[PDB]
Amino acid sequence: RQNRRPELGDKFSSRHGQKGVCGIIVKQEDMPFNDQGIVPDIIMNPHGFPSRMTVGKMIELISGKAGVLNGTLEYGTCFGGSKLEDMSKILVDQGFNYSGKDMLYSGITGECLQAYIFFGPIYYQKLKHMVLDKMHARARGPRAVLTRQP
Amino acid sequence: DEINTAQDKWHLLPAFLKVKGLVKQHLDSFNYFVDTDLKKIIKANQLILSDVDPEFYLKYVDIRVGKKSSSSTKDYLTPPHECRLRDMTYSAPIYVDIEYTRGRNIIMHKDVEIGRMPIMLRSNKCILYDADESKMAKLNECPLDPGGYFIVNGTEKVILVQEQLSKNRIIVEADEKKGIVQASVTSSTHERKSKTYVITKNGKIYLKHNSIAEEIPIAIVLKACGILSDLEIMQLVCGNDSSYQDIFAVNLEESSKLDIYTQQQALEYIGAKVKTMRRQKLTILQEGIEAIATTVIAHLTVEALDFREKALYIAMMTRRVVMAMYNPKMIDDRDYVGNKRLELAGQLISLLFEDLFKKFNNDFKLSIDKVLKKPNRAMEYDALLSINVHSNNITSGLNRAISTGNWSLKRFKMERAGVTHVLSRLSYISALGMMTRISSQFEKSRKVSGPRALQPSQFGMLCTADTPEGEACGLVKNLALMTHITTDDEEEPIKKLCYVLGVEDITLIDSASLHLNYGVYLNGTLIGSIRFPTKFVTQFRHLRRTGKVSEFISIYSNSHQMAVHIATDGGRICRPLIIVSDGQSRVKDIHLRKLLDGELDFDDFLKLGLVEYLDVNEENDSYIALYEKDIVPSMTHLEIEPFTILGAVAGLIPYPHHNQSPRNTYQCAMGKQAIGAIAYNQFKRIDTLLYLMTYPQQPMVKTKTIELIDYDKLPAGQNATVAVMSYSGYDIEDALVLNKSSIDRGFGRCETRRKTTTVLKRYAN
Amino acid sequence: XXXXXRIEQLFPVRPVRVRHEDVETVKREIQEALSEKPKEAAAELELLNADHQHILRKLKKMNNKPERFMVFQLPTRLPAFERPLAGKVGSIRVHKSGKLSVKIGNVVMDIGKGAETTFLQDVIALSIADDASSAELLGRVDGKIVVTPQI
Amino acid sequence: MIVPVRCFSCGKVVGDKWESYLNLLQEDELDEGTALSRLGLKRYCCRRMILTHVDLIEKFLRYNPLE
Amino acid sequence: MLSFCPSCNNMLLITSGDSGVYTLACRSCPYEFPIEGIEIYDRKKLPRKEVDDVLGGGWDNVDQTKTQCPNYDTCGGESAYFFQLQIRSADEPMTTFYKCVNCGHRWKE
Amino acid sequence: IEEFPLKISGEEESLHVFQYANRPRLVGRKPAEHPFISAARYKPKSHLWEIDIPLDEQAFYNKDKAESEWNGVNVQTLKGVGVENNGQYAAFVKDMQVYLVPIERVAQLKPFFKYIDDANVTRKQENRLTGSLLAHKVADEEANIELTWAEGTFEQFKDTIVKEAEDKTLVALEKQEDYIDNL
Amino acid sequence: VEIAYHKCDELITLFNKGELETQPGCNEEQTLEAKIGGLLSKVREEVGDVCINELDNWNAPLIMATCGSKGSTLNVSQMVAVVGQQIISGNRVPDGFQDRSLPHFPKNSKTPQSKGFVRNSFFSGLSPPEFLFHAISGREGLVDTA
Amino acid sequence: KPIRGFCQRLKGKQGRFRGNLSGKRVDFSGRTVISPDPNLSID
Amino acid sequence: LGVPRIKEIINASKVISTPIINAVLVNDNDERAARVVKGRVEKTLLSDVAFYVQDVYKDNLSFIQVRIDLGTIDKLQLELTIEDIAVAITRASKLKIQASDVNIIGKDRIAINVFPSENDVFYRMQQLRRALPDVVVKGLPDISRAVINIRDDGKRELLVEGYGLRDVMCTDGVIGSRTTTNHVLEVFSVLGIEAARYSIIREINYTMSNHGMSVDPRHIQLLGDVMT
Ligand SMILES: CCC[C@@H](C)[C@H]1CC[C@H]2[C@@H]3[C@H](O)C[C@@H]4C[C@H](O)CC[C@]4(C)[C@H]3C[C@H](O)[C@]12C
Ligand SMILES: [Mg+2]
Ligand SMILES: [Zn+2]
Ligand SMILES: [Zn+2]
Ligand SMILES: [Zn+2]
Repeated sequence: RQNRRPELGDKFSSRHGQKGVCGIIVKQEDMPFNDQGIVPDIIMNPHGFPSRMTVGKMIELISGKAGVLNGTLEYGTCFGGSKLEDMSKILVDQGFNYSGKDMLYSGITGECLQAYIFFGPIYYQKLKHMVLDKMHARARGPRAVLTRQP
Repeated sequence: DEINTAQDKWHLLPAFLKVKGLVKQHLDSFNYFVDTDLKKIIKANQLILSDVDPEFYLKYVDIRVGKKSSSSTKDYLTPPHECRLRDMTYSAPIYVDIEYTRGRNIIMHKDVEIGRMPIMLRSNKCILYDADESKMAKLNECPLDPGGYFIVNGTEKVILVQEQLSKNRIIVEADEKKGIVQASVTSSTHERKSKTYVITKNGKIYLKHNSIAEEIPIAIVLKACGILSDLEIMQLVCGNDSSYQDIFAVNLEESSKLDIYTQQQALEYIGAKVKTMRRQKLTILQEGIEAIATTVIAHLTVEALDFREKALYIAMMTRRVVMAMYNPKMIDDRDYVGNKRLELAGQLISLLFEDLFKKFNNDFKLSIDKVLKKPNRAMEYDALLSINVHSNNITSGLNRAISTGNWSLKRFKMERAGVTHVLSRLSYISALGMMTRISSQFEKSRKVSGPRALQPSQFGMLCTADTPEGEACGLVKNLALMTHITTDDEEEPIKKLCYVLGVEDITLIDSASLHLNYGVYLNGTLIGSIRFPTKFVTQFRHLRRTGKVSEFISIYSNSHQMAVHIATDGGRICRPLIIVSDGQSRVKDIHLRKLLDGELDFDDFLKLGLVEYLDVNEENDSYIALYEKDIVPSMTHLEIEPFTILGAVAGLIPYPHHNQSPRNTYQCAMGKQAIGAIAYNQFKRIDTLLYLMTYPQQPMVKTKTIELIDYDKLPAGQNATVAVMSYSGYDIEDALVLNKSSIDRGFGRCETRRKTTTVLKRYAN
Repeated sequence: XXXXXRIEQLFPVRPVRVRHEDVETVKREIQEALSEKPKEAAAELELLNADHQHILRKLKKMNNKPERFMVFQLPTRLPAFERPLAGKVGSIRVHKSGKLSVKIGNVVMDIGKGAETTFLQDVIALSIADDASSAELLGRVDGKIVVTPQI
Repeated sequence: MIVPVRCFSCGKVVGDKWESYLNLLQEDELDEGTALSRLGLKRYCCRRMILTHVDLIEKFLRYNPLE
Repeated sequence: MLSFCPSCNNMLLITSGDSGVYTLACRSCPYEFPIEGIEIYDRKKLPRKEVDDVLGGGWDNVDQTKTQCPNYDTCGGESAYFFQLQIRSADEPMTTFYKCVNCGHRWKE
Repeated sequence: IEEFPLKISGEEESLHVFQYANRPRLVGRKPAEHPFISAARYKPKSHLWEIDIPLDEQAFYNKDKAESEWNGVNVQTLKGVGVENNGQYAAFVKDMQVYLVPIERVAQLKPFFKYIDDANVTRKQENRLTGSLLAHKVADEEANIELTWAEGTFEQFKDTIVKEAEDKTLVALEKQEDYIDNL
Repeated sequence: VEIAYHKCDELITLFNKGELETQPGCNEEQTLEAKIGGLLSKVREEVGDVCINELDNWNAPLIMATCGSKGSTLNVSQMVAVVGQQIISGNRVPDGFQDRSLPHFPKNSKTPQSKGFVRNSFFSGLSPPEFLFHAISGREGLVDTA
Repeated sequence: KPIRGFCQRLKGKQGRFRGNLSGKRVDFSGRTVISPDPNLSID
Repeated sequence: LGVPRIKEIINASKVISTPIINAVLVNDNDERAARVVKGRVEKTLLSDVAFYVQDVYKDNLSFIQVRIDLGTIDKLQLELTIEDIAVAITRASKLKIQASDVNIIGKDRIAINVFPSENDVFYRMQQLRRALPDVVVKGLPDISRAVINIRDDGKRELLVEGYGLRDVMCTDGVIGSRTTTNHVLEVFSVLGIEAARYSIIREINYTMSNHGMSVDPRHIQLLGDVMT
């Protein structure tokens, strides 16, 4: 057995085809925080959404936030599932913006961010491709007996 | 609150899945094999004789698997996990009853073992059949394992479902700059043959085969089959249509240009051209060799004087070629889902066991003959010792074939590479996706997009997203959630029902008024004609819905080639649907409350005729409502729940109808590389490579499918707190930013597990 | 449609040559032209009614004629009766409001017309005896009646 | 397998509330949300750390080799 | 000619027999027909043709969007035809081809 | 309203139904004709019928090539295998009642050219056998029973039919649902 | 949209009862298709333009499309307003059944919403048939490039 | 006919010319996943 | 116009799919200015003007009669009345069976005589009846069809789909110095090698310009120079 820490280069995905490689690992204090001090685990570029047209991801984030607050798991099924208006009502009954956008502070400068930020839980998954199993390098060594090439 | 049919209709899907698991093609086929096909093969190759010793014979009376007498559930088997650990093979013994004699003419019997048969996981023979939570634990088996695979030499292998083009069905395909060539591959029990029906030139149509020499005119074969009137041909393959008569009558005179013909002369012309008999009994080489060469031209068997059925078969093939000559777009598409059949694991294992049994019988007979070559003391006693020593070849060959996947046979001379595949253990969903997966047929033709495109006809029968991209896109397919593959039921008992219902025998009607009526077909062979085809089909569907005939027998109509078709073979994908009568659904809500209470386990719905199965072809007659609020008073069916368009791996996406389709396909592809829990006994297991998650979490946004496939019990993922934002510039294009101190607290923490095997073997020294 | 160009019984035989666009339409006329006796549900109901009145007229027409014969297609294994086949098996009764039906004794069926046959048909008795083999001629077959059970 | 000691986002110790959550659910029947709020779990990250939990260890322990 | 022999229905032919007679032979049974006093002929109707029409093209009723031509300084294009019918890979997004409704410059994005 | 009691009659009859693939019916409003025939032939164990129809010489005969190729052709020969079909019943109306008699077999008669085959068998001259080959060998080896026609002697069958139908009166025991199980 | 479906109904009923006027290059069967294949395109474009005009200041998809960094106004119109017509091999989706595209539509169907026209947006959620048509159209490019 | 003759040792995508002469395998090389770095200068 | 087109141009295939000839006209008028020159470049019009065909037998003569109606020629403005059809039929008879005699009586009611081994006359009569209405009576027997196109400038020009380049350049009513085809190999046979080089360069620039690919013209120039 071998125990593995999510090194820089490990691949993740979010059930909507938005697979990606971990690019940087930053300390907790250098992370935007809301009024309660919640710090995100993952930050994703908003530029992956408009050209790929994944708004099921957005509805998943809102439904997950509302479900966590309400204490119930939500259903996103094909041609059905939890309605967005219900989730918005549940999210506004608890003092959160109906659209899941929250006023966060910078962790590097401390001051408010000039744009509201889409904040909530998205179910991720770690993929079997790890940079540990891929990093290869050769200087010299074994050669084919026939051609005497590496 | 009351039961609302609009929302409580979907509860039929869990009821269906309870008694018809996702892994049920494999299980059902193997069950049927070990219950019926073994005995059928035994009855086929029963008595092995010898030329010498005229009072001597060997007979197999009965066969069994893992059972000697009628008690105690004999033959304690090594548990599957023990086989998995010890590199053995999960198998059970085959027993036979031997009928052998002596020079004193005595009848003796026994219970003789003739090898080991690999047993499929979770079948009637497997020990895990109907286990409890405790039993599975005692045998170190995870209750959530799918099943439907074999352990051979310590490896888990599965036979994938194989796509095929349907057999015994006329397929008319046109072509440009050439004309029309239509074929019909007829595979009988021991010989298979394609009777190609081509167009050479001049607008005349010939017949082709690998056992005939060159270019038989169709008028000549029709005269050889009893249609010698030379005008009966016209009314047969053209009806009364002038546009067909002139385009066909080019070759109506090729049967007189050589000379005038009678039946015997035409048979002589054909028989001069057949190839050989592989150097055996060449004394038949005359006109009389056509009495068998016309018998061996199609799967239609003629065993008497009259040739009417095969004659009219070739006449209908001629009619289809003439129509396609008149205009294209009368041809059919070979990528249509209703032109393809599915063959399961038991069907292949039947062929493999038949071939091995025949080789074993041949070698047993040669051994007996060699022992009898001595001219003295022919002692038939202890002849079963030779069978007990020699029988290991069948077991060795069975294991070799079912663990290599290379199926090379001799009865059909069929040779295929890559039948079985090693079960994938990378996640809970990876194995479940390995099941219910279908590999494409032959004539791959990767350069063309024909067998690559999605088909509208695969709605609710094959998953619309599960597809591996890369280079096998559209070739590998997966089943939908609510499917059911048919079993070959019968051909004969329902033909009498046809004739009772009103169709006239094919041996009563005339070629003149043949095409003025609707003609019924049974498995693609013309049976007669009927007036009021609508009344015929309505009565037939009522008789099938009330349970008088099989529940998987499909009947429909076709107004282009005026006909009603009836299919009874196996390999046809079905799916349940709700019948709607007079603009009213047949559920009535009360049935749904009764189902919820505990009664009506989805079998009583078919029994009472509230729901029924449909293949692709009967869906053409169907006119189905999506939701209950779309029911116009001209509809035929209503679907039970419209999210089963997707399969099992596709059932993990939340809100799939809000993304673009390539995103759903990408998720289907890479949901199987997610690392998490695998099984409840993943720590008792020892595999080549495992990936495990320390702290897996249930998803916050579920789907109705993950509950049905128990993904919320073995999940592979974690709910991260996410901020969609541009941060640090290290997230530019599909690159993520991970929180240190979320990793420290343990988030995305995994474990790898490999194994090394060593063997200390013995040498001849 | 069109037609490419003891005396009249021996003129050369020409096929029926109807235009491709017309064959569907005339096909509903050819059926009523092969007898010449001396929205797919409404059409079939009308055909059933027309065949009913036709077969009633034929039943009236063949009141007593030596050379006229008819062929009935019945369901194989009709309801076996109790020994008190041979004898009387129900009745073919004309229904009310211009309808026709056949009764076997417990089961009622639908009686219709078969396909139209453009040839001669003869009924013949045969004997295998070696002292004399005969082929007695009785009559010529008029038409075909197909009987189908109904609830 | 077992409930994580801390929370991935905050760091608030939730390892001592799994048993209390189960007891509140079973005895003194309560809504899941009200049970989480009676346990002092107010932030949604800490709430999800206990709501989205599968106790796999109880299923791994049926296969102990020292029975 | 397509006529059939009565009482055998096989086929009728014209024979280069004796004494220069083109009578209607059978070749299957002894049946003959004297042509003398002729009226036989075979009429085959033939659709002639229609006056065909032009193919100017219908750029009207074609998909239109609101973009800017690359060579704006030459032609002022505020609209363009398009189709979203090019998809390289599934992970990668779709591709849209354009053409300038003003000048007719095709390009893709 | 009006009731036609249809009866059932004697089944100990070898009724056969002939069908001619050449001769049509109803050349006009008139129901055609029945041709003059003679010299019928049969073949038990193969049911191979053979019928002879004599041709006419005064109209369309071609005596020259007729005799030159084939020694004599003044009769038409029709072959045909008589197949057994189930459910057929012949009906003739004797009283207002209908009378049903089963058809043992039905044969479809097609033209038979023996003279051409004889021409080959005279000119070209100058082991278990399972299946249709055995049937062909039986049919062409054990052959040629001989028959006599009876054109209009129908004066010994109807009486029996009207008697064999007026001999029993039965009652049914199968129900309406029961028949659905039967058929 | 209901305006453009009534005109399509008129064209269908004309082509059915009588002989619709035939465009030069194409036949009577193709004239109808080539007409409605612009009668729907015009409404798709106008709805898209309306939504783009109503788009807010500080709307991130609009800023990205205006910037040229990611996406386009076509993409955001599909997300917000409507993704109109799914075409494969050059035109609307060919039949997969006898005179039909799916068994949920009446036989002999040529109306929009029966041959690959989606009036829903990704925000709204595709129906089962629109889902399937979009699936086929997406699979086309995948099976082409390889 | 799967035997490897002299001709078969020179042809195809993986023969001498297209596998070992015009295209080889080289020493001093490596391969691993890539990640971004803004503070890394281009070049 | 995709990679199959680039592949054809690059391979220099002698036979391509969809070859198109661009013929520049002299006048601009839809009626009797474009049709009069389109009618000279078309396919087998014998069955297009025959309006029926007859098979006639007699006591000693066997006839095949065609009644070529003149109204259709009066509508489709064609230059052929009687003897052009007769000469075409005799050329076809030389091509297929035999040239003996062709009779013309009135309204182009042509007759054809046959005589020559048994049934040979009947077989030949059947073959003639089947294969008669399939011989070109005007135009080029190497060209599928032509359609008149309305240009963006308003001009009315027709472009031809086939392999008859030199004949089209020679036909009356077209400008022979302005007439081009798809086939670079055709341009090579009739016009020369420099013309083929120009054709290669233009065809590549078109096939890669219609797809939105922006390639410098000098790369394509070098490709053409090397190819030729
Ligand atoms: C309708 C099918 C006809 C087709 C088989 C014939 C008809 C015209 C022929 C071409 C021309 O002669 C001009 C060229 C001459 C060169 O030497 C070889 C190429 C070249 C394109 C020819 C090829 C071929 O021979 C063609 C296409
Ligand atoms: Mg990518
Ligand atoms: Zn927390
Ligand atoms: Zn004849
Ligand atoms: Zn421009």
